[PDB]
Amino acid sequence: DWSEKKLFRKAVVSTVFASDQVAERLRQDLP
Amino acid sequence: MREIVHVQGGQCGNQIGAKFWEVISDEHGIDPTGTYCGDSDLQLERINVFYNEATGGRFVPRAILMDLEPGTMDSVRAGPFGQLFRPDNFVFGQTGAGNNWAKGHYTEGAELIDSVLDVVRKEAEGCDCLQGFQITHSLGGGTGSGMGTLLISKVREEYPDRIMETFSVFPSPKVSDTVVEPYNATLSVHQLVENADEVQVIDNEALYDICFRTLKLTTPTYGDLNHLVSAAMSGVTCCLRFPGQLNSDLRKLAVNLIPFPRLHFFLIGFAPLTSRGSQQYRALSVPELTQQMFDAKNMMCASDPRHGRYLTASAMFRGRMSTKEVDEQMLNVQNKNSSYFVEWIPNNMKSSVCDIPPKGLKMSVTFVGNSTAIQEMFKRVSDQFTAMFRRKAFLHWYTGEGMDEMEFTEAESNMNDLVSEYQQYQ
Amino acid sequence: MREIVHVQGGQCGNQIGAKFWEVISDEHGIDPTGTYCGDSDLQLERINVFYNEATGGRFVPRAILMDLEPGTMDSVRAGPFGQLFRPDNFVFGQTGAGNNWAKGHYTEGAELIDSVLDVVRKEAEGCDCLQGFQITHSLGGGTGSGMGTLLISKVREEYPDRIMETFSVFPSPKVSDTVVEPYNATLSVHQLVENADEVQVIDNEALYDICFRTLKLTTPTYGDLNHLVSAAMSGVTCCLRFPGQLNSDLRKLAVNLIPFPRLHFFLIGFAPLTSRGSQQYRALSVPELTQQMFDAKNMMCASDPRHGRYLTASAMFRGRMSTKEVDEQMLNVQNKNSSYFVEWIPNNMKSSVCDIPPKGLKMSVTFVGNSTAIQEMFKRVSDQFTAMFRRKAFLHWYTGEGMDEMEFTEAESNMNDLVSEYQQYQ
Amino acid sequence: MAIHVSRTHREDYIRSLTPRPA
Amino acid sequence: LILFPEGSLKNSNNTVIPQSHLKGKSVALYFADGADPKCASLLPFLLNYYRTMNEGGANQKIEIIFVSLDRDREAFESHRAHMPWLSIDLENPLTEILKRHFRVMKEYEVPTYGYGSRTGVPSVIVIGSDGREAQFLPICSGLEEGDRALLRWDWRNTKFA
Amino acid sequence: RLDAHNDQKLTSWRIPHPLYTELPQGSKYETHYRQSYDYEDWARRPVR
Amino acid sequence: MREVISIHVGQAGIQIGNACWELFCLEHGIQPDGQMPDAFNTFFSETGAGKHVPRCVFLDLEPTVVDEVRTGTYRHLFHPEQLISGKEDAANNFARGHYTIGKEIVDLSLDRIRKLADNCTGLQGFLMFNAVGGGTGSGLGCLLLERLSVDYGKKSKLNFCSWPSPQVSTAVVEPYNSVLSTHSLLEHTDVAVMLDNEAIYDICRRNLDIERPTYTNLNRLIAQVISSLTASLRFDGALNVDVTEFQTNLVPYPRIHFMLSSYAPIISAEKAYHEQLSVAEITNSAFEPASMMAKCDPRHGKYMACCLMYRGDVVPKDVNAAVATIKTKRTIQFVDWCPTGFKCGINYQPPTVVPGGDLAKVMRAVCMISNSTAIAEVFSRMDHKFDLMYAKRAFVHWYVGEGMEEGEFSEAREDLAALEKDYEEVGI
Amino acid sequence: FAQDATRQRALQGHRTADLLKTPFDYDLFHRTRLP
Ligand SMILES: Nc1nc2c(ncn2[C@@H]2O[C@H](COP(=O)(O)OP(=O)(O)OP(=O)(O)O)[C@@H](O)[C@H]2O)c(=O)[nH]1
Ligand SMILES: Nc1nc2c(ncn2[C@@H]2O[C@H](COP(=O)(O)OP(=O)(O)O)[C@@H](O)[C@H]2O)c(=O)[nH]1
Ligand SMILES: Nc1nc2c(ncn2[C@@H]2O[C@H](COP(=O)(O)OP(=O)(O)O)[C@@H](O)[C@H]2O)c(=O)[nH]1
Ligand SMILES: [Mg+2]
Repeated sequence: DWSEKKLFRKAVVSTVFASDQVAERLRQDLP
Repeated sequence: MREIVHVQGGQCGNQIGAKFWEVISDEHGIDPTGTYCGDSDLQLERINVFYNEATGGRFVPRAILMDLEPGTMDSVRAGPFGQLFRPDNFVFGQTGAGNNWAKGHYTEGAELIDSVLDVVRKEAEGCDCLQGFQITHSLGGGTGSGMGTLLISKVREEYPDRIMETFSVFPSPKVSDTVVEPYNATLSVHQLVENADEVQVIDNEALYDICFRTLKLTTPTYGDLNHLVSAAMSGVTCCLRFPGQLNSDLRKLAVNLIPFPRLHFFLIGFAPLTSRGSQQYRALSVPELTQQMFDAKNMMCASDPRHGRYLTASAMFRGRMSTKEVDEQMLNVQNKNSSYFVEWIPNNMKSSVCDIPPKGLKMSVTFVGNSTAIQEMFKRVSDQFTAMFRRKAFLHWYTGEGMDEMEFTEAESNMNDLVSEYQQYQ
Repeated sequence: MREIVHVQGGQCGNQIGAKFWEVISDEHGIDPTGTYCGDSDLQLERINVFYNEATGGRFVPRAILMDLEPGTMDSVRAGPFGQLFRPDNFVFGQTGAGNNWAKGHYTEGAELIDSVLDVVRKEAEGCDCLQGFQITHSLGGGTGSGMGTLLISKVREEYPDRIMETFSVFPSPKVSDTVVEPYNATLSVHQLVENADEVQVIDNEALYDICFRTLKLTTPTYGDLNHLVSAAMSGVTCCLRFPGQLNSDLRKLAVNLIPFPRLHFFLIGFAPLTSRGSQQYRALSVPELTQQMFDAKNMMCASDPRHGRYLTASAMFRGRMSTKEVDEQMLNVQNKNSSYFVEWIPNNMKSSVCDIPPKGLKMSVTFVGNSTAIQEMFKRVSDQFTAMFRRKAFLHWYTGEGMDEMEFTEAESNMNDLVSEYQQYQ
Repeated sequence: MAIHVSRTHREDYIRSLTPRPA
Repeated sequence: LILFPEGSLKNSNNTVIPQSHLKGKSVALYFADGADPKCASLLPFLLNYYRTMNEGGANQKIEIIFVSLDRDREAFESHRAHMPWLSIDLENPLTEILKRHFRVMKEYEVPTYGYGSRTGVPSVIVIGSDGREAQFLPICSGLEEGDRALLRWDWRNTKFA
Repeated sequence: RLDAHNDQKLTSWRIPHPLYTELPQGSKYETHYRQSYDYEDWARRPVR
Repeated sequence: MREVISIHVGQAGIQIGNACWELFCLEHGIQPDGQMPDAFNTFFSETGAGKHVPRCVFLDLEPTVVDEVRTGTYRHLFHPEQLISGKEDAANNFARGHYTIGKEIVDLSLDRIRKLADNCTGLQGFLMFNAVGGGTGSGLGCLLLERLSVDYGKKSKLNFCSWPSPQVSTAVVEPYNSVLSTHSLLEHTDVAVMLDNEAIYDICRRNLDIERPTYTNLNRLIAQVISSLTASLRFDGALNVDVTEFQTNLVPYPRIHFMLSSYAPIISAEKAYHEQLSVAEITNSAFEPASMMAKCDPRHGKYMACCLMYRGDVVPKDVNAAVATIKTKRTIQFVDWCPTGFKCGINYQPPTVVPGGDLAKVMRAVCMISNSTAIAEVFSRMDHKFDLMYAKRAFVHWYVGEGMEEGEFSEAREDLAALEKDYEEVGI
Repeated sequence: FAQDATRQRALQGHRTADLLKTPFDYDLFHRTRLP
């Protein structure tokens, strides 16, 4: 190996932390 | 100006703090690369409270992301609004707490708290004058309670005069993952009661309750729950960064609510919170906002308000409104609800106004409340703690790394001292 | 008449000098052929500090490449920025030291000292007079220490009133090649403490620790370590070759740091030092540069300054900065680290500002400071010596070349006298 | 005594740049 | 002399004004880039400075002429919409005349000409009548007093007279 | 490539391939005395 | 006729006068090539037709800053022979600047002094600009003054010493340089003006409200306060005060000639839009502890004698009203051995400003010049600074190796102690 | 001898020169002095 430190892995942020929903429900994004 | 140093402790703290940095970044118009948009004076004139200039026109959050397992913050960088944080500010663990208070506090947290303090004083000393340290963590998880509260205690002796505000999320009775729930909760509160100026309590079952009964939300996710807490997490700090006709600061809330120093545990709430079919049908005004304010189902803490007396309470409004409809709506709720308010204090209500509403909302408010009816969570945590303690269950994972038997006993002695102190103020 | 004559001592001195001459040739805009470039008049404005004219408009370095084995001197000649030196400056050794002090100092020393002084005279009275010399050497090998310090031992009485600036690479605590490490270390110190005007310690495992935890490179080659040290003395002599509103010389550092003539062992910092993700996210300013500079992990001598007292210190700045942020962040460090300094000197540290920075640097500091924290290595060399001298082992390689008992015992007698010397200044 | 270019200011240089511009 | 041509100045509402329009007004050139993070942090403060001091005024006191460092017509008009005052069109000859005149360019130096310093993005150069630098407002300089150096504007003695 | 936090300066040495084309040499001076006291054109003059 | 010779030693001295002679040529309107596009003769001599040569000499032992002025902007007005380059720096040593390497420069500098003073009769004074903490500023700074008292023993050697701050000193052997040069500076100067670094740092933060000064911003203020001192020399005024008069009304005993200064207004352009620059308030604004040049609190001191000279269109009527205002004030408690304590100098010339510097303009500039008994504390902190370093003879092997024998460290202790007690016995 | 590009630039320390540079817009110098 020769490159810089890999600090963080690939990370698929699935629906467990993919918030939305209450995002528009609190930000008043209209019907 | 005055600086707030955020620390995200544990897996819970990292996730709820990441949503806090997202809800404050769009609040300040910050591009997720780090730049600015929105062309307004009033936003960036006080942005140093949570951000630092990085000699390139980008604003780095003053956030200390940490826990003992690298698998948590590896996901928040790849998520949105994650590359704003400084990578060297991230401090890692390698072994991870085994879901316990003791391997957090004593064994694997002592050699990491040296580097944690160094990056805290990296941020604290670099400014002229600092307001307080703000820490989001959980009182049910291993690294969120073990050396999370050790970080709370150890920063006190160097910085005792700045305010010490923390958000703590407690285990839930009806849904019990994280199998050692009361051992982490009881044995962290007895240390968090004397080394923290102000602690706000959150229960996950209450955050679930606001999803079903109020929002009519079908499937609530963990990231959604972190946005519920992030709404009043930014609402408690609106006037710290934005102007107002009646100001509010973190020391303003601390001095004006708790009458006694050992009592520093609060409820919280956020209004308005509408549902899918009730945006354009529900009025948004101060008289209705106070009725949703003092709603038992509105509370994000599962300690019941109407089973006891409100010692004090606070309602910090947000937006453009008339401030004496803020005032008289505090008056009349004390008028109709006399038994729900404590009798040896007239005018339990403190109110203030931040002039900047949250985006898209004309008007909002946050609750910083102080009830003596927080006992139903205290005795419920305490009696499962004594349930597993009298039969000596799951003690081998705790006492095998240099703990005496008397720390649990004095943790319970502090625990029922809190119960007895609060019960005699009925 | 302001010249510093460089001397390359041993294999370690050849690579650390070849990298140093490269980072000052392109600092001064110099072709490896020898012509002048660089689009700024400052670079030839002070060019005779390290160079001389080659009677064709060409610039030749004023350095003496010296080693006992021609392989490493062929390697720096075939490498880039190696054709700058005139071929007569190189002096060749054939036999090569067997990593022995007695071999380099006594046996084949006398057959090469007659030549290596004849080449350093002709550079010295090439001008009417100068201020002194700089050398680069190591304490681990045979040719890097033996006539590396014997060259000092003859020029000391040749030019008595001239600064004798020496870069010594000390043997590492945790790792050790060339198994007779303390035999070359103690037997060089016991005459370098009175024949060298000003000495700097360069620790190998300190350098790897810097390049792993604050520079975040994974597999540091010795060339990578060479560049990190080459930037250290590019700064300490930068004001000799470049203007500033606070002028400073190497004699200026010598009088401001050396209280007493025996004690002149100096620790070195170079800042700023970040990784690829941290360059963009970190501010570049004086208050953060100095506060990062006063850290143990920046220091390229890894004797912990927390376990000692800074008797005095010095910071030379490089870039377009003012002077008072050098000043009141000096005193801010002074009162914050009140017990980390020495009490009978208030305002312990001297400072300097130089106008030009290194290439692509905003503000940089070289930190030449005299601390008593350095005993953790000098008692470490002393008790590693007495572990092998008591058992007599690995010393019959030295007896037949001129070593005897009373010069050996004089070595630790000068050693522990200096160890106990610093303890009583505490 | 080494002699440098007139753009290097060692010894007399104000009265050396003006007679011979180098 | 005539610093600008007849069809060079360019303000809001999409109309041209001549050079005698700047008579008796404090005139300043805004060397700035659309996507530059310095400019994102600084443009709202110029917007308020332009707001309060001449709106609460007896006569017109300040004009700022944006002179652009951008890369595209579409990127030029997008930054244009967020800004009301005077400006100069990017692809006239004028931008690269006042660029070398006031030493304000963006490390593209050697591929064009062999001079030295650049003093680039961002900068405001309040100027006199004859194209002279009147005084420097130090956002990014040796002072590096960003976001506050607007208070160092000397508006009484710098007039386009 | 300015906007993506340009990290190398070798693009300025592409044009001077002999580095003796009379264009860049003697073009700048970076001392604090010219930061405070230096004006339009009375800095580089011949002596009469 | 009328002339004054300005001498600069040390790096502080060369760049202070680099701002002084900039402000002087800005006053007379001469282009800084030496050409103008009879009142300037006190600072400049006429050499030929329209060519102005300064009456300044530049001295140091380290050539990196004399050659920076030579190659700088002022290459032709500053004729190339007024500047002197040294061999090597004194390196923060009085002993090096005075004994070893100062002998090769003092011979050339004094050969300049009597060939610059023999040009015309009526020599009036010397403006010695030195840094006490620096090695060549106090070394060659000292060595020039006893030699100037031998040949020109009946003339005035006025001095400008930058005293160090209690906290900001930027050198370790700095208090060793201050103690050992003040005694030898004492009976060889006749007027001493002590400034400070941190004092003017506090001024630039407070009333000129830059967060970010540097040494050249220090040099704008000191060049202004010297220029106001020399305002009645070059140009015309109602009550003109000359060099032979600053000592006439400040020094009561030959020992007590150390003395503070200040300046008012020190303001920005936004700081002049909104307030009186009236005579009745500028004197008040120049007397507070947050205004002088030495951060020396006079509230526990006692004012003794003071010149208060003005420049601009100003009338001595409201000057007289402002004088009675100060005398009726109880906080500024004057001494009892002189009920009179003032001079009010006055001059008609408008206060010049540098275009580019942050010091905005005004039609009244006031330099406060004051002798006071408050000097006892600023030298007492200087005394216990030396006593703590001299406990086990620290940093003394450098000085005794240069040839300065052990023993003349020690009378410098009781000579400054004798000076310190002089402030108590004059204030009783 | 494995004379590849990454091997040669590692031993020559070209990577340490890359990280020791400051990656933003660099040379600022304005003359505040007015005629
Ligand atoms: N007031 C003022 N003081 C200065 C200035 N520059 C340097 N000094 C003071 O000068 C003292 C040290 O002397 P230097 O000017 O640094 O150097 P020097 O006078 O040439 O003497 P050496 O140190 O031997 O070189 C410091 O303690 C500073 O306080 C300046 O621009 N203004
Ligand atoms: N608010 C919130 N609570 C969570 C989250 N993840 C887990 N929890 C709750 O907290 C408990 C997990 O403990 P945790 O503090 O994450 O353990 P840790 O890994 O040692 O920090 C579970 O019982 C969950 O109910 C989250 O993202 N947000
Ligand atoms: N030049 C160089 N020195 C090293 C390296 N690794 C370690 N060192 C240090 O260099 C010393 C080796 O001695 P050296 O001077 O090279 O032997 P000599 O040439 O016979 O005098 C040891 O004490 C090591 O601490 C490397 O890769 N190159
Ligand atoms: Mg000099």
